[PDB]
Amino acid sequence: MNIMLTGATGHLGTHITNQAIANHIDHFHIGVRNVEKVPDDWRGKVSVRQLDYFNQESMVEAFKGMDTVVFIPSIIHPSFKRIPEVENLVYAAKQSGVAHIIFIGYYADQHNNPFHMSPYFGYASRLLSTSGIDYTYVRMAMYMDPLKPYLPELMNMHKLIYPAGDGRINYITRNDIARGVIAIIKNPDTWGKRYLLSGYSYDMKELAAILSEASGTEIKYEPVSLETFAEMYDEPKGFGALLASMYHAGARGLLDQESNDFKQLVNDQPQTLQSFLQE
Amino acid sequence: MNIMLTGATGHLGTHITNQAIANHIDHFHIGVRNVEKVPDDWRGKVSVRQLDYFNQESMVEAFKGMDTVVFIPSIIHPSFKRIPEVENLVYAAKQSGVAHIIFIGYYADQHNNPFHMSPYFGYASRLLSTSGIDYTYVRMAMYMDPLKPYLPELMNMHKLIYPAGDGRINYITRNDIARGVIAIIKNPDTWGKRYLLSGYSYDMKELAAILSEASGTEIKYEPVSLETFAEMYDEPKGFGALLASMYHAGARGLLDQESNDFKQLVNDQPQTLQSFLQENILEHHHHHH
Ligand SMILES: [Mg+2]
Ligand SMILES: [Mg+2]
Repeated sequence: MNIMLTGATGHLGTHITNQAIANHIDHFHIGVRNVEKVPDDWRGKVSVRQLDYFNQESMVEAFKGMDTVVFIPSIIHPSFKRIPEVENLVYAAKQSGVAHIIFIGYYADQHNNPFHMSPYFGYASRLLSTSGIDYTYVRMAMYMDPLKPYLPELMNMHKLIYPAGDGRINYITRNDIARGVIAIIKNPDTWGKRYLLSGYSYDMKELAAILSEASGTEIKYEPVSLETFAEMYDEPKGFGALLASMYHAGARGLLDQESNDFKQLVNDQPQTLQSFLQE
Repeated sequence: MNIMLTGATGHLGTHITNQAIANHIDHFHIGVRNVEKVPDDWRGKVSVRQLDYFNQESMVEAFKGMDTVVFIPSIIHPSFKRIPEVENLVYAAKQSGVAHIIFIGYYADQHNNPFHMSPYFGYASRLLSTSGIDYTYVRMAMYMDPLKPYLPELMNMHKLIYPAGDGRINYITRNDIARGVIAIIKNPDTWGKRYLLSGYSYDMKELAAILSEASGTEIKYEPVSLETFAEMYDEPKGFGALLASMYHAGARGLLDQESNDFKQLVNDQPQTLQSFLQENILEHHHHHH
């Protein structure tokens, strides 16, 4: 069974690829926009194919002979600019006879979720449904990973300023999301179902406490306005409002989502934020 | 408070506009692609502006001075081709200062709904949410109206062929959808909420029985394959599979959706299919002199 992982060199893709190599998964292929940008450590361990998300032809060719495609959305924004990649995914899958698609989606996708990328995720799930192709839709919670590099700034401000009100947000590490996806890949009896890979939920007060003990510095939750947040983090342009909208969704309580899918798939509990930061 | 209804000359739009005129709604404007298709009786009762959904500046211009926009989606397909519609709606609403948007969406919009236009409706709802503009999302069930002009063919085959399996599909007249929309427009206290305008759910067996006693001819439910249905109704190109996907969603039980919103909004019961067809004696293919 030929597996094709797109966006393999991105953050999540790197975790999935390294785990697939470590587990010696057979017939594993990766797609990258420019083949020269493949880690030397992967050379000879995985099959490489050129694949550009915004070049329909490249995806049609990259999918030839593939049985299962694991698709990782890009970071392009806003939703209108990202939509073409999912259109290309479905077009290429149909053209090249792909039998199964594992789509990695984000959990901020409700009909009333204000996160700027929610339209893309709502559209993707539905487009897959209309395609007639078997698909496993894996929704993931918010990445824990970004918190580590953010510590320096947090310790400096001595304040957690996410405009998330009193909402509870569920977090999970990329490593764990990857463990779930690999488990799905290895067991076809899990295909065709909808999953939510969640870790643990924390309100911002509890988050600040976890960050405080981890950094040994005192960090208190003192949220700034949505406008102030967007304005001080608007880089690149338009990113500010988008990031703010994500926490705004949390304030509305739309990010307090949990399931035991991780445990049922990996037969283990997700790594806690304390363990992650301590690591 | 200036109200603007887009796509006013369409089937549903005509119902809404005539009802708005009957209810004496003032400050009522309409946005149409072809002003020459506007009924003469509408002259002096509503203000007419020309609009092209797929031309951003056309939408921006049409929305200048408007406070509430009631948007009726086009029939363009597939989803990727219709999307620009909602993008322009939001862009123009912001640019021209529209304070509220009443969006008329279709109920075949769940995350797992196979209907070809589900991506568009899922995208539209979410885009409105991300816009920051106040809005009222009105979802409608399946139109009963198309059944009348279709009877002739059904009578000929003596069979209802919708590939909907044993699923139940909720139906409602355009007249009733319009009454619900008008009720919302007239009372701003109903704004900002999500509504479902439903009528009655019928499995295909009951639908056939209704059409049979209404037509006077025997019509049994003998559904054809999804491929066959798309083939005998593929006009324009692509529409065939789209129509089939709609009934396929019904086969999965995704179209049996009901709510009490119509009754709570209009303070009345929706019109049944039997009543709708009984509106006028059906034209028989034979003479009765
Ligand atoms: Mg590159
Ligand atoms: Mg299959």
